Amino acid sequence: ALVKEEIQAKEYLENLNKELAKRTNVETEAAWAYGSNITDENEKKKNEISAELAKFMKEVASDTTKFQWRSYQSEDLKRQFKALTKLGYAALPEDDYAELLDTLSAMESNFAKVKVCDYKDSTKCDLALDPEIEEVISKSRDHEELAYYWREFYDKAGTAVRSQFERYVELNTKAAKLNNFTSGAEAWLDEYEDDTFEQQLEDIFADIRPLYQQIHGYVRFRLRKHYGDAVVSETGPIPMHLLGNMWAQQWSEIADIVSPFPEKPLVDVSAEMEKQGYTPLKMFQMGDDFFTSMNLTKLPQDFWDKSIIEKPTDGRDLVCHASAWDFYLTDDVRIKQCTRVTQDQLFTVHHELGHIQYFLQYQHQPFVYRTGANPGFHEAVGDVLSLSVSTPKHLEKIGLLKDYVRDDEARINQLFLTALDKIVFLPFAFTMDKYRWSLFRGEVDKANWNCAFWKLRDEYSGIEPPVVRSEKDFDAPAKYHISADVEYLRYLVSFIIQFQFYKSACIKAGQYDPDNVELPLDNCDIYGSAAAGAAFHNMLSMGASKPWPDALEAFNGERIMSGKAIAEYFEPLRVWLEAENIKNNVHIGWTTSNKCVS
Amino acid sequence: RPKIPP
Ligand SMILES: *[C@@H]1O[C@H](CO)[C@@H](O[C@@H]2O[C@H](CO)[C@@H](O[C@@H]3O[C@H](CO[C@H]4O[C@H](CO)[C@@H](O)[C@H](O)[C@@H]4O)[C@@H](O)[C@H](O[C@H]4O[C@H](CO[C@@H]5O[C@H](CO)[C@@H](O)[C@H](O)[C@@H]5O)[C@@H](O)[C@H](O)[C@@H]4O)[C@@H]3O)[C@H](O)[C@H]2NC(C)=O)[C@H](O)[C@H]1NC(C)=O
Ligand SMILES: [Zn+2]
Repeated sequence: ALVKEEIQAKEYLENLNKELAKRTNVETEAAWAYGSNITDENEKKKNEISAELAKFMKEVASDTTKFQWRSYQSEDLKRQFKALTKLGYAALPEDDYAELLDTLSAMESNFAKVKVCDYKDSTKCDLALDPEIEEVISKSRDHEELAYYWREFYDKAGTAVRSQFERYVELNTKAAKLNNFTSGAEAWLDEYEDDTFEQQLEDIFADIRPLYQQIHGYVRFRLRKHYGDAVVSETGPIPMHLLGNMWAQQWSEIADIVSPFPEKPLVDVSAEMEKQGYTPLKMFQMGDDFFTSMNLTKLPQDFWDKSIIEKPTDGRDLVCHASAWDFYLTDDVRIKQCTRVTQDQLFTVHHELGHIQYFLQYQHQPFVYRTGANPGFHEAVGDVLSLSVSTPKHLEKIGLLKDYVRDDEARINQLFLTALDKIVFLPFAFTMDKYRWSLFRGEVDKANWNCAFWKLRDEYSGIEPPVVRSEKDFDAPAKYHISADVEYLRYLVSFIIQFQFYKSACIKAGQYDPDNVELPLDNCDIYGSAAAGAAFHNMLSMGASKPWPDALEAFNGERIMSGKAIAEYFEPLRVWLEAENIKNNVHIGWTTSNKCVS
Repeated sequence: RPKIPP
């Protein structure tokens, strides 16, 4: 009978969860070792442990069919069993799983091993993306130098892994279908537990898109004045290499040349950080201080003992794209970041420490619940703090921003600077997964794969390669997440919902009142707020124990993902910018790019 | 898997 079975099932889950945590710890350790120190030996070790865990998961998924779990009374037990049926890549036959893992490490290690030659010195060929190439892309205003580094990087990080990427798509699709999803797109989307999730995002993106187009138009206008019309056209897509970022995903590095009021203050605390002798250690300690100030959890000793917070100085290869790691025991959580002393990096630190906080908050949950309410929730946590960290209010408090007068013009500068990060990124984030979804779904013929990438980047972001590309090139894997098979929709979700969290935390902190000119949303600091911390504790402690609308409700009483809060934040910018574009007769929109030959 | 910046 079912009553006796459900009692037995509860006991089964309790034991299995603990076993899965312990086994995942072993896999995670091998993965950590590889990412910290890329060698053939560590690759082999990483992949063989995973093959072993995959085999164990196969038996787990099989064993779930012996339980009448869909018949149970307990929603909680049913939810746990459903999680256990989700094999993902582990559904693949033994040999196919091994080949997929070999394919994934080939791509990630290619990306991590990219070195290019100095633009001025063709014999100095040890320049890595992090930090050498990214430093040029962010600081250089020599358009030909920028174009050189763009071409060198994309050729090496993208084109070199076309064959591997093709095999990856094949095996991703096979895995998805073995789980009875149509493709890897539906597999990814399953994480959001909502059959209208794509439409919901389209609707929100459509509401914010006009604001993006104003920002795009104004930026293009200002770039024309800086570089001249031979480099930037009025009516064409923006050459992406001028936007201060290798993927043009965020444009804040060119704020000094595109800011609304060049004679009024523009926040850039990097120089002050260096002057005051800031170190990566100090930056992480400050992040820790922020969380504890909100009555949230202090970083445990294991974090300080085991983390890598600086790029190693030996000869070794490693992945420098920052990462936060949960080892599924108690208090064993780590970051690996190749930390630099900059304002932008200060944000990355808080962003990554948001993951660590999430790990600690839900570590008491059953193994299957020890993850985010949805992938977007995990990415949002640290960004809510970074929003506060970025305010003139907070930066003055900590002594990094000096002699700042917050008049109307400085406010517009700060709003525009934030938008160069937060609004600009939305079409970018959407295209990363629209591209991969279309490949997963079999909607693009292999002969059209590269220009299908650039077509999306054009349609949505209005940017283009600095040079003519073709199907001889393969540019998508030049983005880390694409080489490393990390879903990107999480970030689109995050950038929307982080404003819902931020607005609510700010209200709870007494830091925001729409009817009070002294408390604007764009100058809210939640540092020290126990009330904001209480909301985070309520939501984060839940892990994945309930569907994500329940986790949002626990934070602020709402159940719906909404673009209202992000629009509210930027409304004063929208009003000013619409008027400023009209004032300057700024052309809005772009013609179809000529930069990918079919 | 590890959680990473955009
Ligand atoms: C993705 O979708 C796939 C379908 O597209 C799906 O694959 C199906 O899974 C079924 C298992 O759930 C499986 O069904 C079994 O079929 C056996 C015979 O099938 C053979 O002949 C077919 C041709 O006619 C071939 O195509 C197959 O390849 C097979 O060779 C049956 O013998 C078997 O039965 C037994 O099991 C049921 C148990 O069912 C439940 O359990 C309790 C038991 O206490 C019942 O009380 C309860 O009511 C419930 O029915 C018993 O009822 C029965 O007595 C037998 O013991 C079973 O029906 C099917 O073959 C398989 N393929 C296809 C093509 O249908 C995948 O599972 C999906 N994958 C994922 C990850 O979800
Ligand atoms: Zn992240």
